[PDB]
Amino acid sequence: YQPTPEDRFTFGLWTVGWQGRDPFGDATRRALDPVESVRRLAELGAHGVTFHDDDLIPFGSSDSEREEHVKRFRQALDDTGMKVPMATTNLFTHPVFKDGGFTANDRDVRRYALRKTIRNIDLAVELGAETYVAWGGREGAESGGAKDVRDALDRMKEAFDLLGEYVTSQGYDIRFAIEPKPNEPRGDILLPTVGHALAFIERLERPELYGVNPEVGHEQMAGLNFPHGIAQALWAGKLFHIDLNGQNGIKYDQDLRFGAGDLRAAFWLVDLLESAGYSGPRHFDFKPPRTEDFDGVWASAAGCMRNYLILKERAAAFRADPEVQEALRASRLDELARPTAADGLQALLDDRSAFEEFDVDAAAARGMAFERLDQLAMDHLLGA
Amino acid sequence: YQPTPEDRFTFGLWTVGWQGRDPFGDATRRALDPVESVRRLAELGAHGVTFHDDDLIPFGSSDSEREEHVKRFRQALDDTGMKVPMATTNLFTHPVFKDGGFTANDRDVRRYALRKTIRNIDLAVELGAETYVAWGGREGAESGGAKDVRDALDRMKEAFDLLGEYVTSQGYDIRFAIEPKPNEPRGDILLPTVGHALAFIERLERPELYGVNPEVGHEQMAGLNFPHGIAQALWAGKLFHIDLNGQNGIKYDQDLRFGAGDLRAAFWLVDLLESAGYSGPRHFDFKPPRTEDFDGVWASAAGCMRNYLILKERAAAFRADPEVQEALRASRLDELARPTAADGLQALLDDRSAFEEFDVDAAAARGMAFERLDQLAMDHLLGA
Amino acid sequence: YQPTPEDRFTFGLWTVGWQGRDPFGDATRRALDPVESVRRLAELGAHGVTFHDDDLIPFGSSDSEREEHVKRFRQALDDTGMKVPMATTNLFTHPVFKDGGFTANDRDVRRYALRKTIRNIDLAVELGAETYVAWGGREGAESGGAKDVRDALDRMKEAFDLLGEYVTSQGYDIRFAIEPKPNEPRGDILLPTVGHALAFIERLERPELYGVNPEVGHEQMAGLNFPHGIAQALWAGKLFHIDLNGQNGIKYDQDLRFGAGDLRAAFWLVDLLESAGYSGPRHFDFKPPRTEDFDGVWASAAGCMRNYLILKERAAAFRADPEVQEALRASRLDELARPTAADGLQALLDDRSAFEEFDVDAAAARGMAFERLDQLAMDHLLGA
Amino acid sequence: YQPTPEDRFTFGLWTVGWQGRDPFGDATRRALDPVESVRRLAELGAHGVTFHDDDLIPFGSSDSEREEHVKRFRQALDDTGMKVPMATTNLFTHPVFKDGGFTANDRDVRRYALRKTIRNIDLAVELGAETYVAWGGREGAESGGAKDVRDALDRMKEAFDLLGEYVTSQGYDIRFAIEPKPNEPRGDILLPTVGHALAFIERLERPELYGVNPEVGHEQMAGLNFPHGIAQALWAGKLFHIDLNGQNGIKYDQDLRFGAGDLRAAFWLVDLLESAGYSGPRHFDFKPPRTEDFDGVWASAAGCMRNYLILKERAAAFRADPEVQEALRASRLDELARPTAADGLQALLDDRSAFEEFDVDAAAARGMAFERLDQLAMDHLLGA
Ligand SMILES: [Mg+2]
Ligand SMILES: [Mg+2]
Ligand SMILES: [Mg+2]
Ligand SMILES: [Mg+2]
Ligand SMILES: [Mg+2]
Ligand SMILES: [Mg+2]
Ligand SMILES: [Mg+2]
Ligand SMILES: [Mg+2]
Repeated sequence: YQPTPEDRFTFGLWTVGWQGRDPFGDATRRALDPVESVRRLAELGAHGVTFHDDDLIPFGSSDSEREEHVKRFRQALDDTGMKVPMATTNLFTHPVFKDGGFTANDRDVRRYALRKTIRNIDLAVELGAETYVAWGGREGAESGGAKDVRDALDRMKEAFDLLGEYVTSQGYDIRFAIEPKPNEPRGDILLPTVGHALAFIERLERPELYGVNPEVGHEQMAGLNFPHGIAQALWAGKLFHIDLNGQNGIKYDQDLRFGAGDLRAAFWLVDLLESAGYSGPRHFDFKPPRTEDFDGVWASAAGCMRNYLILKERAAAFRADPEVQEALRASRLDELARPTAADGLQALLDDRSAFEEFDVDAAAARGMAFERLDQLAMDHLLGA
Repeated sequence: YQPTPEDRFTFGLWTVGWQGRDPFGDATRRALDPVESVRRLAELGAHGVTFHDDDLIPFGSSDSEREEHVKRFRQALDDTGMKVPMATTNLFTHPVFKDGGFTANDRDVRRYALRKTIRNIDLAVELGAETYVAWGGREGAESGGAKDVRDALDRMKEAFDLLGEYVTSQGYDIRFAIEPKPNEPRGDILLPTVGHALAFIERLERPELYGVNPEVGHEQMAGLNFPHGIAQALWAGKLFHIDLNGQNGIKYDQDLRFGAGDLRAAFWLVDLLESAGYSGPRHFDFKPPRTEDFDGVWASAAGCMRNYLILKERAAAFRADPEVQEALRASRLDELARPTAADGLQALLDDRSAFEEFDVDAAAARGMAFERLDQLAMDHLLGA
Repeated sequence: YQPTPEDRFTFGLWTVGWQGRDPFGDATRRALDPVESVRRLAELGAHGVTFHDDDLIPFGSSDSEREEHVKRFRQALDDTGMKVPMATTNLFTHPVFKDGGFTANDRDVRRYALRKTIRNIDLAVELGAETYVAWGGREGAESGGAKDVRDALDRMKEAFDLLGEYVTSQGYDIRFAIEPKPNEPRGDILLPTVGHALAFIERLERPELYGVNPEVGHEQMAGLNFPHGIAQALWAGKLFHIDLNGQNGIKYDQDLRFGAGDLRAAFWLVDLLESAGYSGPRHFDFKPPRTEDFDGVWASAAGCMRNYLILKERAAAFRADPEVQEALRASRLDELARPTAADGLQALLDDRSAFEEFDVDAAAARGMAFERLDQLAMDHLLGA
Repeated sequence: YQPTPEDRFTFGLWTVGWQGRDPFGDATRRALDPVESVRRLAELGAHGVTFHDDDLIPFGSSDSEREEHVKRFRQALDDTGMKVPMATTNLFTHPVFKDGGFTANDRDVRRYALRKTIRNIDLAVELGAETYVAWGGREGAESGGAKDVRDALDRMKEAFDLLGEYVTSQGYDIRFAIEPKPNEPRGDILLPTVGHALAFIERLERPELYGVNPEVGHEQMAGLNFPHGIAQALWAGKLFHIDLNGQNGIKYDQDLRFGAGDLRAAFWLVDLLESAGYSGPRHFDFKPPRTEDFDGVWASAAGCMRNYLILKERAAAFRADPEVQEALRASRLDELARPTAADGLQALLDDRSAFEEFDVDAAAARGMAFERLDQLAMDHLLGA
């Protein structure tokens, strides 16, 4: 299970670089130089890295220091072969963003968030990023009267339309991916799930420029089925990008390494991505626990890729098993793929076997044989 | 706080008629005649009632018994003035629906579910229903291999498109409202939240025929903010109908009476509905607890309407308070309503006060004054 | 992975016998004769079965029919070699128990619940049961004013003390195990977790007669760590019995087969039970999904035992691995087992290396190496 | 609703002093001088304040600076009349505590945590604290193999027994209160709920020295009923202290001001505390949201006390209402207070009206009238 750069594993600089500061604790690790992270991840078999603007260029850098950080970073990419498929904006750390960026109540803050983003898109294009991710981590509210959500949605649509106007203006070959999260650090966050983001995209001026970037642990913080959410995103044609990690149920955002958390969900996830032919990056947005030193940081990042590779092998064996293939026919997964009424509405209305002559009790008596199928999936996951 | 039929309070027959059977217990109350429920609700000040097909016509009724139940029901509506604004299909009780209706793996079951629905739409139109609700309570899965969600979404789209073809075919003035629920009785249910339903509607052939019917307790079973969800539905123009009840957090579907459960959320809900000018029915989908006898049934249903009326008074006082109106300006809710960049993209890029000359520290230092605003909302809710 | 009756797998009659009635659906399967369940489970490799009183003797049976059901049941046990290690009372199905049994507000109901229980203890002893389980499924409330919890706890203590007086009176060699559940079918249930039950036992007159019977899915309905709960029960000496199943997070009680649900938690559970030397029954309290016919019922029950056996093999390999044994020393699990201050309070106060001369920064810099250890546990679970 | 110091409202220095640093954001407010907080809280009507050791004496202070901070603090208490009823130890911020304090795997860290605590008890006694709170925020694990929970419980018992030996040794009139929390910042925390803490106390050498300090939002992070938990703590005699705040369901620890969050639960809480005659401090452990400036800080702290006072008035009116008093008799709350079988076991066994002659159907037919009672509680909460 050794990663190849064909496996397209990518990491956020903020992931292996997380210093371990949490709500009740100070940093446990020194800061990482972006250059060293690129080198270490390259040796581990990663394909690329991603960044917030403020991960790369310390907030408040003059043009001189900005260009110096960029050229050092770019040198590290040349020396390792690492790519930068995705970039994003930090619109949540600085106190100015305490009521949001695109949907702050203060108009001048909203303008500034648009400008800060625009400046990083230019940089993202220069480094070759294909996807620009937007996570509105501060767009929301702790109390009900603080945010008119219809107005806030007007301002959110407005920001994304202006960004699409810009990329169109500049001839940029780059697409946007909205990343949902239901809560934290705001008490409730706007566009809380994959569904809410998908719905919203359909109201934008140029919907084809916009997809979603779902995260395992985020949909799981609302107790939702992450493979189900991904399947609805693929069915709609909007899965531009994906963030992999683990999460143990409904609680604070854990950002465990991938495959930790809900293991059977990771299995069904990999199975879906592999079978659907998803070809984008396998991006890990995770936090090595603050118990770890740097050796634990790199072990945890290695574990992300290893667990994807093991599950991929297990899902491929599960779908290849002839006994599984017969189990699927036994549960009528083949019939689910067939049109309900390709013959049409009128034929349906005149088909007496569809109602008048339908033997409802015989139909109800057929078992679905789902428990045998699931044990085979278990047997395959465990290698039994 | 006495209900007027202008208040448009409506009840499901299955609500006050719930016999008290639960996963671990037998019925505590005898069955109610639909006629008696119409009479009792009319005396309480209700505007109308709603029904599943099987609430009204016992499953498996000949045409003779069917027409007899309908004419008795219709007589009760004539005698009381009660209306029937909404109707829906039972596609979840009978064992034949154990793997779903529109998305059962078995094709013959899917055909039968379409036919059973079509027969009830005709009836719904005859009784004057304006909205037809679809709750796919059995569309889902307990295990991962049992349902290909992309295929299932193909079958769901197919069913809803055929239904829209039918109403179009017949010149029916009726619209569909999809009711989301994240789980129970399936381990996970397809279209689990308002967002997932909104997204899906945009893929249908005739999206303008389809809206959502959100339920308080359903979005709250995923820990989501129900007023936030409703606001996104209004912003999209899709709030055709709404189901009111209470729920205490993430657990089984409680169906408590309205205003029980999360009280502050009910307040912010009423405030939104009243201020947005929502004009549809205020529908209660609730279950009088099985501890109650029939006198408790009617007290609980009365409590539904009373609590809506109290909160409506409190929200109206909150928005009318000049001190609240000044608090809202202090938190810049007025600025949230103003366009971020009505001047346009190019003006934004050349506006040096939006980035180069923006005093980020001064902006960050302004408090939002949200806690004063929320205490005024509290003071108003409590009548202090 | 074939079960031996030394593996002590036991099943509730109500488990494989569940007819599939749920809050929104009718039965999908016919009723099972207790005799046939004993035969079928014996062929599958089960060691024994358990029962509620009403599983075995239909509610309201004359003494004549009661003794006839008992003798038929007893004949089935003689013919198969099956044992009955545990029995319990149904104090939740009948409408009379709608406000609870031991803590009903009505005094006459509380008396009747005590008598119904006492009658089943006599029967349990005759059939050789060693543990009598109490699940107060209806002890609780949907609203706050309905139950004074201090009074209710007085009545609960009173019931359990009287039951202990009885078994003492009769010279019965049998112990009680309290089964916690946080909710459903009551909105909140009294003694909601393992901790609440453990605390309560310490207030009973004869605490040594009383332990806990935790259930996987129950502690998981509050989002708690089930292995952590079991370890606190073992540490206190109170793990008399245990109920195994699966559950996918915080939602209605799923009763999935064991190993479904949170798989990594099942692994850590088995590891704890095997290493601690737990010698009681491995009892499955589960529900074959109502999608299944009887062949699926027996496949699901087989899956319960298979998954226990696979995990047991994997946990045994994990603890036997020398590389794991060195990883555990690297994370200082050996030091956690050593007394903090066997030298005593005064030595601690005068030990300058414990405060005055303690190098806090050197200590903080040691990584815990937990992520390497967890990946080895993963590698072992998956058989990589 | 103006607070009197007889109302015994107390605040943690870390509460109004929280700078607004969260997992994804930097501080929004400057640090507060403990002296200014004492002055500002005194003007607001607070009775006292509480502290961690590191709130008062910056970590790593020489004896000279330590005594200087203490004397400045003590001067502020003399000038305002403020008391210090409770103190506690910071065993979670410093990186050395990243695997816990009392249950760190490293033995030298455990010794150091005991010594750091002991030093603050001496200080707590000098300032007149009556309760010493222990919150084991870092005692736990993110992965299963990292902590043997039985060993960890041995080390936890050991630490608390040594602390009790110390206070006994020194003749100190002070008692310990254990504060449970189910998660965050560890993935799971040991002693996760009130029940788990109560159970554990019963294993300590001197249980009478130890009670619990429950927090609203903590029990609510496991979806549990906080008034139910408090009632079990009062029934056991262990409610030494209490922490008040608000929390919106199962998610990260919000620390909203009291009365925000689950409002009806705050009502039932106040009702319980007032009726049970709880005489300890009403302590607010809350965080003014980081959206606020200092004026919002003080408004939020004022809101804590106001909302307690409003609810207290409403609960007192609810219990004083003759119509409520008759409703309680109608739901048989009076019978719940009466012994089930004061007549004894043998009388119970020979009482034919308790089983043989019991009319089970008549009993089951009595409604509980809980919904009328709850609407009166609602009517009273809202002032209708
Ligand atoms: Mg995250
Ligand atoms: Mg992310
Ligand atoms: Mg419902
Ligand atoms: Mg509904
Ligand atoms: Mg269960
Ligand atoms: Mg059980
Ligand atoms: Mg807290
Ligand atoms: Mg606290």
